[PDB]
Amino acid sequence: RNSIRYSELAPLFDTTRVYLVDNKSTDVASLNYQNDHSNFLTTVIQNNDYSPGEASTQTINLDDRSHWGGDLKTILHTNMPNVNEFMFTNKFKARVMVSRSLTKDKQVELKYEWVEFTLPEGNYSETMTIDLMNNAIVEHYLKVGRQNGVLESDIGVKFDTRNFRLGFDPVTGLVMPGVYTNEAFHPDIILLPGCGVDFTHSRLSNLLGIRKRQPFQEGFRITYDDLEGGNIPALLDVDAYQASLKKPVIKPLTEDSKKRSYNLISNDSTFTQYRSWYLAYNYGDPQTGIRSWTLLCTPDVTCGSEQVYWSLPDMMQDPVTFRSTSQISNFPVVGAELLPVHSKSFYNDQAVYSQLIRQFTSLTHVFNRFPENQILARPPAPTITTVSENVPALTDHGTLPLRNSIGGVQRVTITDARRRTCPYVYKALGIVSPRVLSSR
Amino acid sequence: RNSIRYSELAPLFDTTRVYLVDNKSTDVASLNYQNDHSNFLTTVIQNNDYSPGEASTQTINLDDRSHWGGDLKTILHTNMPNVNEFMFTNKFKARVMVSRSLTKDKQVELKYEWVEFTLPEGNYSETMTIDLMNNAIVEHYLKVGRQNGVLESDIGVKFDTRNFRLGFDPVTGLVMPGVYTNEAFHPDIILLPGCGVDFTHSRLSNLLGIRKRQPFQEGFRITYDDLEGGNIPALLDVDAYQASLKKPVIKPLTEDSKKRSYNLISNDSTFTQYRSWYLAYNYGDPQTGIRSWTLLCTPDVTCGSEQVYWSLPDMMQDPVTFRSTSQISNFPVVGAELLPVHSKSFYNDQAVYSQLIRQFTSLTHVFNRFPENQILARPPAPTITTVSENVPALTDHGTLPLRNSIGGVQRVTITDARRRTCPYVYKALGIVSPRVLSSR
Amino acid sequence: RNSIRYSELAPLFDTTRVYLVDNKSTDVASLNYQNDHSNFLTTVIQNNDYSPGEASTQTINLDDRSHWGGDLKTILHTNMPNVNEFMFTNKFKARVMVSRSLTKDKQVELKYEWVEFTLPEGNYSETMTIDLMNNAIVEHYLKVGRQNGVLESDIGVKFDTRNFRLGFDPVTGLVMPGVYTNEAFHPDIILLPGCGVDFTHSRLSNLLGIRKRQPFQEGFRITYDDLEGGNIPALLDVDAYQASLKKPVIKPLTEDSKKRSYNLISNDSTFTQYRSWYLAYNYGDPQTGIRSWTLLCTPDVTCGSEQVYWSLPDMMQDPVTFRSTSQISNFPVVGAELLPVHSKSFYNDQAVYSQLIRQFTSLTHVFNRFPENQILARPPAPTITTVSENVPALTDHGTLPLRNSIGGVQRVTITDARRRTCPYVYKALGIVSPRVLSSR
Amino acid sequence: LYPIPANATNVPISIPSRNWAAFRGWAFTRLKTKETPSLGSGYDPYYTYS
Amino acid sequence: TFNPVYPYDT
Amino acid sequence: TFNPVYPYDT
Amino acid sequence: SQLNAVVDLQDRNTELSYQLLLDSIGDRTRYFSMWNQAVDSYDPDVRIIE
Repeated sequence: RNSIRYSELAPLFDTTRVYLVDNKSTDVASLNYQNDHSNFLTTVIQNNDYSPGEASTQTINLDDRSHWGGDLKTILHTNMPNVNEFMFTNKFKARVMVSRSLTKDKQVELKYEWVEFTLPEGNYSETMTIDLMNNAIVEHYLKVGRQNGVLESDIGVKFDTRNFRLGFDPVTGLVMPGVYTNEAFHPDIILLPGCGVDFTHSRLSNLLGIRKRQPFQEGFRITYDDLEGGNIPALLDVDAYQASLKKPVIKPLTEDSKKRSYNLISNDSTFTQYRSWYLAYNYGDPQTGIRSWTLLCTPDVTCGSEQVYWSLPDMMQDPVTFRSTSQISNFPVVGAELLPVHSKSFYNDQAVYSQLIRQFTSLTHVFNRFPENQILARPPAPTITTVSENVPALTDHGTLPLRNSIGGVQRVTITDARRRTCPYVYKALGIVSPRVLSSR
Repeated sequence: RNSIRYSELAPLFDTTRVYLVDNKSTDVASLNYQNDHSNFLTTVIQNNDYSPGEASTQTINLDDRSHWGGDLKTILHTNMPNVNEFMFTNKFKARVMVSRSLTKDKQVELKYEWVEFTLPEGNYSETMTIDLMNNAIVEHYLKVGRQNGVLESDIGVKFDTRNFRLGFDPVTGLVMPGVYTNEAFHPDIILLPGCGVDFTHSRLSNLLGIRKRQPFQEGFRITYDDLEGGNIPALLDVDAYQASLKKPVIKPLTEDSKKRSYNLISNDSTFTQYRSWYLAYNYGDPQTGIRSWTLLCTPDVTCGSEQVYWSLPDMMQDPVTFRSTSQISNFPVVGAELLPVHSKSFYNDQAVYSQLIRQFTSLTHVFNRFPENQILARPPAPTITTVSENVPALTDHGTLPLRNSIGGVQRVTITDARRRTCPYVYKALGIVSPRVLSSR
Repeated sequence: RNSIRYSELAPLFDTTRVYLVDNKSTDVASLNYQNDHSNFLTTVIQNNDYSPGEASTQTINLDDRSHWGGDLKTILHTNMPNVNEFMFTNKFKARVMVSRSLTKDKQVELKYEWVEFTLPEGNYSETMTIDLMNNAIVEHYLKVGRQNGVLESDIGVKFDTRNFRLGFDPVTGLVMPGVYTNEAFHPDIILLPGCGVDFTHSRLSNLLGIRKRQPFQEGFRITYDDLEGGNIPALLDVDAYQASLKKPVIKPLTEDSKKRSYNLISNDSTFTQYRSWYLAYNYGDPQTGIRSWTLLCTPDVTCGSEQVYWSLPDMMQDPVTFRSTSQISNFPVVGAELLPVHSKSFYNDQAVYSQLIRQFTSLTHVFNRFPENQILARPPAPTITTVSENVPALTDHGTLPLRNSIGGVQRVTITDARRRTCPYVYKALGIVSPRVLSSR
Repeated sequence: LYPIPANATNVPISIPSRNWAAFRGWAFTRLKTKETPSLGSGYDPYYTYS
Repeated sequence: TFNPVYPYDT
Repeated sequence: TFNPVYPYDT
Repeated sequence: SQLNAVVDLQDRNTELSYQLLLDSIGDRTRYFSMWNQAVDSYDPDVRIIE
């Protein structure tokens, strides 16, 4: 009526457990080899005698007269890096200045080009991720920039995280303090005329916390031109003003120590040519600015909760509309589950008291190369850093229909959103508990 | 009896799984486009052949002879900012002084007006949120205040967080220490004669931790006049008293460095014209004061746990009393769930040892502009800051009735309390598992 | 129809609870003795009279006319060390230099050999674990190295955690800063010509966060030869260059204080003979380098989520294909569960500001013995340390079939992946609740 | 509607195996992309023709 | 007669 | 005329 | 009934269908103001120069 028979052993009734597990010493040796914990074979047999493979011949038979089903809970555990190549978090296109030249007697010829910089897999934490990006902009300048004109003064594109506009005085037209108040509010990206960044093929966008208000329109390009209204205002010549006590004030600090120009639009304007995203969003025209088509969001280092799909092709019936095949990247799905990664949050009031000390701690100002320029400076570390953290996930799918004849060797397969094994799985295993559902 | 048929594939029995998911490469291209993760279409088909849309023609049929239902668990993930425009946490009305004038020979003409200040989306943490508010009060004074008389001495409205009354001596009538003990207890709002704040259209109220004891009476206005009994007492002239060793004591420090007046009611009284909410609550008349109609509550940065409603118009039967429509903002609801945001709490004994160091860390005293005035000073950072944090929510709704003919394309829709898509959704997807419930 | 009888007590119906517990005062005395919390006996009787053993005679009878089953939830609690012998985290083979000699008139005879170093069980935290390893490399040199030639200058194999390549200038061919920027990015292992490490029999590999892209091919050996492309570049002679202001630059610091050679390949090259894994991975040929067959992963101190299997040989029916035996290491399994260990993550911006202070805190530079050599130096402590932490696990297995005659003494057994009791169990106990499933 | 890139001369179309019972026949033309508003939506941002 | 509203001294 | 792009002074 | 009798497809072409339906049942050459029924045409002498 509801048996469960196996080769030659006492028949069992009503229910039991078949175990899908990678570890088994025997099968690892033989079976999987060129496989990994995301696409492997395993014997469900569990009987000490019998050579695996020869096991493959045997079968667990759930009484034929009834349609069976089984509860499938699984234990999935990864250890995927915040920033890696497979997830698309190690690359990102941006347009920078390539050459600054003296041409055809009087012309200033500026040549800009798009280029894709890559990051060294792993390096978690958001802030640091920013830094690694800024550094990659530089590392490039080091291989092309300088040796083709282009000064530091005109480095296009830099990810910062502050509100260049806190000091700002509605009359002066300047950041009175003479310094862009060094506190971190949200990541944003700053651009110089003519350049900009593109994330079309990168989840890092999600790390900065900047998304399109219309996601499905593939094409994340944020040009200098887009950051309308909201160019970082200029600094008051704190020195002049004070010593001068008319009043100098109108004097908008044009350079800095080591004399770098703050590219001011004209000898008059209080504004600089440096455009900030964060500004355009909440300080620019809400109806036509950038706030119109992009959204200011919480960072999230994981870069985006993605899901993984399970499949047990040789043991569960194929769900409603999937068709059975043998193409690993199209197997039927039997369970979906978010990919095991969380955002742990911490507190480091030590940030920026630490950037200050961190710089001495790290024997180099590698990230802060321009410790004077109020722009190109090293963005403030925000209190509350986030870090992707891997965690085992004791998930639980529902009862799923089973085949009344379970093969000795079952194939287990965890796929990702785009349907492809996921290299970062360290442990995957599931427990199935069959039971009756109705009869034929 | 209980089949589940599809186009031309083997019939399935008893149960299975239909998947509602946004990601699918095909549909994103075609279908949704002008949509977002809170109002999108998706094919439930899952069959590799067939052009989406042409998929739309097909249908999953749950045996007609029985009334089906399906378990609906979903995976929702957002990333909405502590402070943003859509949730109503970036604005807040307050009444400040606009002009101080010398008029009609002997009159002192004070003109006050209401004005709505806005904040720059994002900027989490409660303390900092306070600061951003105080700053907005200022930023306004900078554009209107000064250039119309009104000194700093008479800046109306400032959010602080301390107990101006710890030093207080029941005889002296003064805060003996000569300083308002710089420790943070709870946010409160201080007012000068004639001004005050209004939150009628803002959840920030909930951030300060001040609520009406009768919520539904739309209208949160807290006037200076309301903060009866409980005007910040004055400071002992620590210098005079000591040097003087009658005893000066009665001397209530009238100004401070950079000479700002502490607006004392009269040449006699030990009390200042500055009224504090926090005082009125526990130091004023309990029967008629403010403690009568407002409640001192725990902060909470999220500003208020709000819920979101799901709807699968084309797949579930319409719950008891909802009527079926096509107006996105009235679809039937099938599941309610709190909007994925938590209050992570941290410890920063570094607070106020940090405000002290934070000020040097941040190259500007942007928030502390009046580092002398014991009132207008920068509120102490409280130990234990809170920060809204986004978290994926693996929720689980119950079994819901299904239509016996499931369309190829289903429409998924997550709405909010007021019934409107929620821009801050990054991932939404659900799994439905149909099963029999009775027959016709 | 569905009784539950016991010796001579009123019959019970429908369900109840049998308790499997180690603690019992009586049985501990008699029964188990030479056993431990992972392989013990216990009386299910629970009746105050009756000598255990004599209890063993009695039996709980679940009505014969029906097939019973029981829900089995358990409470498991361990306290296993991050690094211990049983889990294979206290040993690890590496190949180091044994002797440096002056031979047969002009030959420099270098003799290398493999050797297995062990660690002192316990010592959690990842960073520190690294240190303990590096120290073991040394401790060996102290017993063989020096007293056979081999200088410190040529110590093969050292686990570090930084990106020897941040300073690097694409033109100079040197790390301009004159110092390998002292910040921690990921663990990696550095090798000198001729040597290398092997983890074939160790989970520490998983601690460093370096795994094979093809796990099942038993054999983790990472030779110097493998770390192709990606030898730690050399340091700029910061002193020479500066004082010299042609420009010295080309000068790649050959030694350091206490004069140790940085083994530079030749009097010309800017590269040193020191090869770094981390470099080869993301800085070397992606198609043939090491990134081809190894994967950069998140650390994880636990060394690898392993599972444990339960078995109640004398109380549950033997699951589908297991056969009943009496060989403790083959009992049938009735429930699988991950071994109770998590990775708690912390923040210590105090790292490297602490290594700096930690060295004075610890009255010895035991781990930093070579505080000058930019290589052999003590790796930077990474912000965000991990620590294996034991946690009680209130797990829940499903309903499992029962024997209709439960013996007075049941045998409980928790096994591990390889099938062997696990010494680190402090508390194990389960609750079974039988109930009917069908009839005979 | 199947796209014909500028200068393209070959247009291959494929229809995955399906049912053809009651099929009546084919009818066809050629249109200019510029003169064909996109109907897979309530509004076509790229439609600049009247 | 312009208040920068900022304590430049300290 | 070579920019090391590094503030050696400090 | 609250059930929608209307069921459309992106795949259908209502406007065109109506254009063709009109031609089959009458003289598209005639104008009818009520429905803005005035077919698009061109001068034969312009399309083909004689």
